[PDB]
Amino acid sequence: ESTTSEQSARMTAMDNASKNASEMIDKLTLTFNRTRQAVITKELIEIISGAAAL
Amino acid sequence: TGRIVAVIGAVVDVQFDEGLPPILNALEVQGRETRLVLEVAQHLGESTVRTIAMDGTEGLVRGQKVLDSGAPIKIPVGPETLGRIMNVIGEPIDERGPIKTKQFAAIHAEAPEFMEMSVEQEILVTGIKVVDLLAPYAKGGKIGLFGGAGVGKTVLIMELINNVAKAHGGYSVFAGVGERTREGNDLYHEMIESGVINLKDATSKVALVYGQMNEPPGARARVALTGLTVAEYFRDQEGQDVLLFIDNIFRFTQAGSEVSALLGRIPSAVGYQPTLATDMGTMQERITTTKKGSITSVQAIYVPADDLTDPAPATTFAHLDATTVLSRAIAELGIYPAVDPLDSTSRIMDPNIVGSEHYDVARGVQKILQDYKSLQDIIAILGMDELSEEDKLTVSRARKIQRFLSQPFQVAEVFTGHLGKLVPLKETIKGFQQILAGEYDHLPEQAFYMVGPIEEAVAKADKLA
Amino acid sequence: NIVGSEHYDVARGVQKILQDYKSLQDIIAILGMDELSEEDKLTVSRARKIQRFLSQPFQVAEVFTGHLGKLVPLKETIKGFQQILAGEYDHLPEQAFYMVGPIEEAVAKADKLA
Amino acid sequence: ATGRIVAVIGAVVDVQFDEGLPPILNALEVQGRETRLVLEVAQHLGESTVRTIAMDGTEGLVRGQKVLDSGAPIKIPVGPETLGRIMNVIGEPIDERGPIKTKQFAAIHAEAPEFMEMSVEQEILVTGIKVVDLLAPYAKGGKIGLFGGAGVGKTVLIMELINNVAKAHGGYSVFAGVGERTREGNDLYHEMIESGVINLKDATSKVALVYGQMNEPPGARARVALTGLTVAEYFRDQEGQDVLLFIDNIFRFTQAGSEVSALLGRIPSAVGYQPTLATDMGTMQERITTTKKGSITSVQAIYVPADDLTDPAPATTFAHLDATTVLSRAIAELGIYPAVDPLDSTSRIMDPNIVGSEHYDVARGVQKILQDYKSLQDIIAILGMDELSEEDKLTVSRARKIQRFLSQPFQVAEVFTGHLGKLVPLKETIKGFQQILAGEYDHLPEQAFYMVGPIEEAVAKADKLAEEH
Amino acid sequence: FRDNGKHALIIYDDLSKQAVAYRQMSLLLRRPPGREAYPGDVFYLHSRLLERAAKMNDAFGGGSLTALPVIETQAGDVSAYIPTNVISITDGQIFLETELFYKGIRPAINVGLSVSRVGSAAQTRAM
Ligand SMILES: Nc1ncnc2c1ncn2[C@@H]1O[C@H](COP(=O)(O)OP(=O)(O)O)[C@@H](O)[C@H]1O
Ligand SMILES: [Mg+2]
Repeated sequence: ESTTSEQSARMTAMDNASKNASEMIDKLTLTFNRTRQAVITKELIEIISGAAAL
Repeated sequence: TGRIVAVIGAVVDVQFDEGLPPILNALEVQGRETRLVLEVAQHLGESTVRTIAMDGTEGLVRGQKVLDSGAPIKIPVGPETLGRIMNVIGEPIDERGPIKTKQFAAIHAEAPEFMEMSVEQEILVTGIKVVDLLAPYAKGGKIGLFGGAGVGKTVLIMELINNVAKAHGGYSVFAGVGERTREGNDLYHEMIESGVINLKDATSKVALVYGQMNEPPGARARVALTGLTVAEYFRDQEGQDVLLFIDNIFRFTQAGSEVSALLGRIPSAVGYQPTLATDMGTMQERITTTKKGSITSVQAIYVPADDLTDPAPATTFAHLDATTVLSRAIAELGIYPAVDPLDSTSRIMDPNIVGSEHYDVARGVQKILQDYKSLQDIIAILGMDELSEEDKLTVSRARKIQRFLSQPFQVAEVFTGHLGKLVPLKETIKGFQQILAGEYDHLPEQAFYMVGPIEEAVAKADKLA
Repeated sequence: NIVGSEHYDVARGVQKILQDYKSLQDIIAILGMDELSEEDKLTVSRARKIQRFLSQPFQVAEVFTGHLGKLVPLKETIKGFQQILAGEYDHLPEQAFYMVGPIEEAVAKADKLA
Repeated sequence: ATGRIVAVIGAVVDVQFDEGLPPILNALEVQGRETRLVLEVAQHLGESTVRTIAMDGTEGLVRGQKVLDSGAPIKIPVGPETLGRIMNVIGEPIDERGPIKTKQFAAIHAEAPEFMEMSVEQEILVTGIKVVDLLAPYAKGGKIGLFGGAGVGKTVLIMELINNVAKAHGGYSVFAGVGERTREGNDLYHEMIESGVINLKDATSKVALVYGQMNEPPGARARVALTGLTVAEYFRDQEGQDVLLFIDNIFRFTQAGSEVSALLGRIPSAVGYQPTLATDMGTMQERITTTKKGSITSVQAIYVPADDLTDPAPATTFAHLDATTVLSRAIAELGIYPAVDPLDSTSRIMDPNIVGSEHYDVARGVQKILQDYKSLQDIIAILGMDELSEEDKLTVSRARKIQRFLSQPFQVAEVFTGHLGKLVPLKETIKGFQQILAGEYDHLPEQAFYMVGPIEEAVAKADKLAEEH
Repeated sequence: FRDNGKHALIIYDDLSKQAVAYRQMSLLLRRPPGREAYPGDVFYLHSRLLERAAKMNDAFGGGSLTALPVIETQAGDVSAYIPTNVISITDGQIFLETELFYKGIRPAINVGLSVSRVGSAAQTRAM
């Protein structure tokens, strides 16, 4: 009985550790995409300001 | 006349004397072999205009002679343009003789006024069971076609041409915006072998506009305007219900942000042009339902770097009214067309637009197709027989529904041997209203695979055994 | 020197139990609560009451929630963070520590949810 | 032909001539100073106005100082007499021992040899370091690169190859130091007198030295590396000997040209470098070659800015290097020294037709068990070490002994460690690693291989730890 | 209407597409961009417009003017440049969730993040 009680709780506790790791994986995908656009925007201004002052 | 003063890349500057032409005109260089059309974009002062070229610029000497048309780029338009291939300036590029017609039209034309718009939504019926039931098409709206190669996209293009010319009587224009030459040749010969274009008589159903990929960046941005002038002839002069295909819309945006950077302008956010919201405005507002007829547009959408909030697929998304997505995971299941029923949305899906009969039928189909999506995981991991008897019918019915969405097309009669079926609207709503209630559940699964209406389903259960 | 040797020692114990809780949030979010130690189910169970004891009902926000504005003296916000860091109140829930004044109203709130 | 100074902004001086315009890349002598100040022409601007870069400082310059012209670029003195001397960018001696008296003067600006003047033969040059000779062997007459961040050991590892290689070598040797600390050019002048390589009493020295350090104006940290490989071109061409060449650092050749750039009138490229970045780099790196008149071994240290090998200055030197030795801070913070990354170092002669089929299947046998050790760490973070099977509890314990066996106690790092200097030969490096892989040392703990020489000392160190229980 | 004793109501729809139109005229005049390539005076654009919506006293007629601007966010981003320049002006918020609009709750009003500061004292005592 104890090896069935244990092997079913390994099924549930490894299931909520993949829901919480996929809930966390979308929130870092939005922050990765805001920051990816913000670096192309930032280093574009430095080239324009470098050429305008020249 | 004028003279060329400066040649820098694909940007030519022209000096005039008396007749300074306004913006959006079209000049023509004298002394060269092929036509080289320049488009005026800025008045630089002291009688000097700033022009963007439309072909190769080399061989141009400072101080040549340049005429003026006095009007924008004017293309051959008419009903005898069906079945031909033209570039952005109206020239034919298939060596079948010059196109001869009565009148011409200009590509830079204003939007319809406010008192000419339609005051009501109206569904366009195309015959396909999965399109006209779950993600229906508004008349005049813009449609986004998700999916690429290897999914069966170029058949769905060739079949919506055929059905509108049968049930509605309206032709179509195809506009290839910066498309490959190798893939813009196969679509020529795939349409020949399916009947929608014809080299022998005047029963063609499309006109091809191909601005290919190796052309200067000014010539890849005006192709979606040349291919909209032709679509405005069959509404303003004859009153048809036209379709319009652009492939794709990202190469219209990206070709805009290379003219606005060759002209010396400060870029906006991530690299685009400052004018990203008006170039999408002064094109897609001419695609509308006036009082004479309509123009409906199906556009392919490519999302860069899988970012749904990038400004190129975010400007476009405010114009669309319905999206259909071609999933490859339904193409390995055997279903054709490979349109996903759960991940397609429509804006006109509404009880105050399409009525309550269409609504509560198409609402229950997407709910039952979710329960099979949630119960397919317990069966794959745990097993089959543990679930209830009320759930065994939902497993059986949802395999009847997702095979009743298949339909044999008229464009594929030679290959797969079946008969092409065009289903009207009142059969598709009547069909799925009975599958949900358990009315035709005792028949097996393969009676529903690749049929027309619900009448031909029970005529196929008799032939089994 | 300036604020004393008793104010300075309770104020540094609060920043110690709130930093160790901040280093376990990457594990509690994945493997849950049942994977910690037994002594580390006490840093979590005590930092989740000091966090709620840094809440206070303001006086100008009476028209927001309708609660009374409370003011505490400086000598009584030293006594409130000693009877939590020592372990005197390990028989009360966290929500009894929520939006009160001094430490005496925390035990006058836990008798309600009995 | 005299000329006047019309503008001074920073390190960029404008000079207007009247009748004779000197060409680009020349030398102009500023009359009026007590020191010697040389200007190098860089651009033309029209109406007889050039724009120069200054080799020394520009304080005390006034508009109107008459400037002479040389008619030739910076001609340094060169010959056999320059051995054992420190010299400046323009050829002045700064060792304070007198004038360098020789007969040959040579400009620092010259062409690259053609395609039918290249050599094609490959060899192997043995060093004695266990990580280098096993997984990424160096070569005679081949360009070698030492990557890595700041503070991982690029100056010590380039101090090790002067210790092993330069005293057993027949021909001469040249050390050019470009843009590094002026302290460390004194710990080389005092670690090469007490080893007898530099001799201050007669004519038997074997090392020349060229130094432009990080206190110089930025027009002088970009012409010192061209002065190093001008002396080292005399020995290869006018004589026939086998030359070495050590350069540290070479990132300070690119950076010192990214500072004078915006005043010369150039729009910046990507993250801040000049638009002509990959052209003047490729104009210097095509003179450090092995021709049909000699051979130049060359070791170079390459600073990688803030641990990012995708920066445009280190990620364009990769096309000019045969053997890359990528150092890493993630290994050095374990205690494994020298921190060389095994899964990021390559060579062009890792080839079973050149190093034999026995060395080749040992090198790839080490990288395969280290890379398979990487994918196993992702499981231990959730499961644990003990819940693994007994079959992959062994490939971890074989990998951890291979990580620790690569670390070797260096000789010039005695004052850091106190341990002694080991030098394992090539035939012993292969035979040490066959036996850990095959399983002949599964009865020892991991600590018996840390900082040892050959495999013989790995078991002598194993018993000495046992008795203190 | 406000100055002549009447009450008005105005719905701007939307103030997001105004600020992408002021961005275009600024960069076409070669002005230095800032965050998200916006000009430096975007805060002057929306504050000098939404400061007019006020209620006069009884000595000035007693009229009013209510405003209700609309801002569109990209995937729930209430921490961007433009949706924080307008939160720091208006006297409250109303939040519309795109993941309660899909679950069938309509109108999908986030009751947790919707606040109205000054307008709580002016409602019916029956309500
Ligand atoms: N043989 C060695 N192995 C590992 N680390 C070393 C060795 N020699 C020096 N180091 C470490 O490298 C650091 C930097 O040394 P050095 O090579 O002079 O600097 P850099 O590589 O930045 O020029 C020192 O702090 C020292 O601890
Ligand atoms: Mg160093």
